[PDB]
Amino acid sequence: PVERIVSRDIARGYERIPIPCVNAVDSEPCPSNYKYVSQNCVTSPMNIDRNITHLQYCVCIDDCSSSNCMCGQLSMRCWYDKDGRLLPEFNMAEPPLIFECNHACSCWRNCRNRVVQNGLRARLQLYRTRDMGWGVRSLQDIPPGTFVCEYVGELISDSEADVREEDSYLFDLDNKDGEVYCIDARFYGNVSRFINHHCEPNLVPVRVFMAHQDLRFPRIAFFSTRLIEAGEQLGFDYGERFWDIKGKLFSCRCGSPKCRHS
Amino acid sequence: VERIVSRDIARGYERIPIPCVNAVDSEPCPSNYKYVSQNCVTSPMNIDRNITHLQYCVCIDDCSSSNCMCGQLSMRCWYDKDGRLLPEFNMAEPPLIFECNHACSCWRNCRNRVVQNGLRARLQLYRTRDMGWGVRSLQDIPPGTFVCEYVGELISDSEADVREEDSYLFDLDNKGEVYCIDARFYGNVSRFINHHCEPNLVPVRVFMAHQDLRFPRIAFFSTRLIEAGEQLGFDYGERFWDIKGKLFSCRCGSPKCRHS
Ligand SMILES: *CCC(=O)Nc1nc(NC2CCN(C(C)C)CC2)c2cc(OC)c(OCCCN3CCCC3)cc2n1
Ligand SMILES: C=CC(=O)Nc1nc(NC2CCN(C(C)C)CC2)c2cc(OC)c(OCCCN3CCCC3)cc2n1
Ligand SMILES: [Zn+2]
Ligand SMILES: [Zn+2]
Ligand SMILES: [Zn+2]
Ligand SMILES: [Zn+2]
Ligand SMILES: [Zn+2]
Ligand SMILES: [Zn+2]
Ligand SMILES: [Zn+2]
Ligand SMILES: [Zn+2]
Repeated sequence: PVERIVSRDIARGYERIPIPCVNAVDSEPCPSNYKYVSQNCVTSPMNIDRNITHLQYCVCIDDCSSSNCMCGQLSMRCWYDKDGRLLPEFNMAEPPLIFECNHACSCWRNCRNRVVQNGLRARLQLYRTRDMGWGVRSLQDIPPGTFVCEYVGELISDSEADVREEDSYLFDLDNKDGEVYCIDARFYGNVSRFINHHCEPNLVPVRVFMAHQDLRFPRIAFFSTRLIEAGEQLGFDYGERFWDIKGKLFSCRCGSPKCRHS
Repeated sequence: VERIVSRDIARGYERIPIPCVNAVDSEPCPSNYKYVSQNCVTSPMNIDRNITHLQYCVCIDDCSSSNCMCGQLSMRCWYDKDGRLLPEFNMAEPPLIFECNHACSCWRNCRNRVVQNGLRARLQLYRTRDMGWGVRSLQDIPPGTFVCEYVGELISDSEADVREEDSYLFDLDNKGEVYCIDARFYGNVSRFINHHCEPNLVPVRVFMAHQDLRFPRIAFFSTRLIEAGEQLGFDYGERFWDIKGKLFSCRCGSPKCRHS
């Protein structure tokens, strides 16, 4: 049916590569019931601790590949290799918190411990499936352990989340505490909001701290669990809380043997 | 000979390196401050970052139309196709510049964005015989270019009264509750720009990602062609000289020096 380019860039140039939208299935236009934003935003205020003196920082004189780098130690160790990919020892079943370097450290902007703060770099594409509606695919091969994209959106309270109509776009940051917050990508979001569910996922979310270290508000970075080849769709485990509510209304269709919710 | 005491005082945090050189005495590159490329805070500030409180344009072109809402808030958009200020721009009393932001419909490359794209000109911190440290340009800079931003620590006027050094403060006023940029403890290369009574730089107040009028950002635009090798400088104003004029006199070397 030929692939028509319905959008040249859904980000309007706000990323370092364009994210085009294409449709070779049906009649839907490029989605527009939302505002694309490349970084997290807020409506009602959040008291994010942006005190520069409250930041923990390293004092390294190298490229922050030493074991002495404080930011690596906060991360148990620096999990990035020279190419920006996670080392094989990284346990993607129970990922650790990643503390990248910040503006209070002594290192240079090109130190090893900086990956997510460099933005989205893979060439991705929003496309229409016959299956689950919209999905996101990669246009060239992605090696294992590469940072792909961040789950960005509007930061709200768990209270403000309970009183909003649709929950299909929430992502939860720490319920294992007292006060909890989430990211609602319904009204504002990025390309991550179109990433579909998968029972054998090629992406895992990791909690990362960069410019601040308010542990109430981590940022969600998706890394590749294996090699993603050109044309492969992306996806991640939406978690059992998605399905303990929305398995009532429909089935999953990741369409692969080891499915757990079809 | 000219000693290079640092290849980049920003440690790669800017688009170009800002090296530091000394060809006078033997003092090393300054280190009693923390270099930061964007404003920072110590005590918290209630900067209104509600995305829905932003005013935005809905243009379908590159925001060179006269209909751009962000140009109207600025009286008009003062940027030409090259990102320079138009000749009509009044550098005696500059107006508030509202660039486009993440709430507008335009693309990231629209005409109405200059300061939000960062530093571009080749600058260099250098040791003078006379003024201590200064900033010079390594390239010709056409009139109306954005050169650098005055960045530092955002403080209240109350907090500024109780501080020891006041020679690094910048006033951001709406007069009421006023706020200031103190570049003493945190700041960028702007903290080293010397005063000049015939300045080749003027500060303009710009709003980009937030439009809280208590915190405008301060952008330095060239008032004329700045030739390769020339030293940067802006008018500190009378509030600085009514104070520090009692202790020393200006040594800018201008035949029209008003604080000699
Ligand atoms: C922020 C605290 C929190 O856990 N919020 C939350 N709630 C829901 N469910 C409903 C409950 C009541 N609803 C109405 C009655 C108002 C509103 C919300 C919720 C549901 C999910 O799945 C449907 C969900 O998901 C988890 C992550 C799934 N992927 C992550 C990225 C996109 C979706 C999260 C939910 N969070
Ligand atoms: C900005 C805080 C504020 O809110 N008001 C305030 N206060 C000052 N000094 C106080 C200090 C304390 N002192 C007693 C209480 C001892 C009382 C006065 C200021 C001093 C200034 O330089 C002398 C000044 O220069 C602005 C010109 C531009 N800059 C940029 C680069 C250098 C010059 C502005 C000042 N602004
Ligand atoms: Zn380090
Ligand atoms: Zn560090
Ligand atoms: Zn580092
Ligand atoms: Zn499935
Ligand atoms: Zn416009
Ligand atoms: Zn605009
Ligand atoms: Zn615009
Ligand atoms: Zn003078």
